[PDB]
Amino acid sequence: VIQVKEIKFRPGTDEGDYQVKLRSLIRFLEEGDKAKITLRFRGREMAHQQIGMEVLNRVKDDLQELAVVESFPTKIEGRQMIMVLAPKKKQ
Repeated sequence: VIQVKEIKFRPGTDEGDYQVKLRSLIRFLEEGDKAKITLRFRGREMAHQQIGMEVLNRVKDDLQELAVVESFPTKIEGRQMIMVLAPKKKQ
């Protein structure tokens, strides 16, 4: 079956650091797992308007090829926000 593995994208994870581990996150998805992004804000229940949805959204948008995301969640639970990412579903 499809497993849950995970990646994180903290703030201060931009292109450099970031898309290196977008490569890591391909890898997760491409094993045939459902790769769960966890944001972990320096922040709160509304940390950001920046932190999350640059990253997350560009992770989707770059990975969009292979993966898509289940939801663009933008409901933070705690000081951290799960964007859930899956294999792109065959219709």
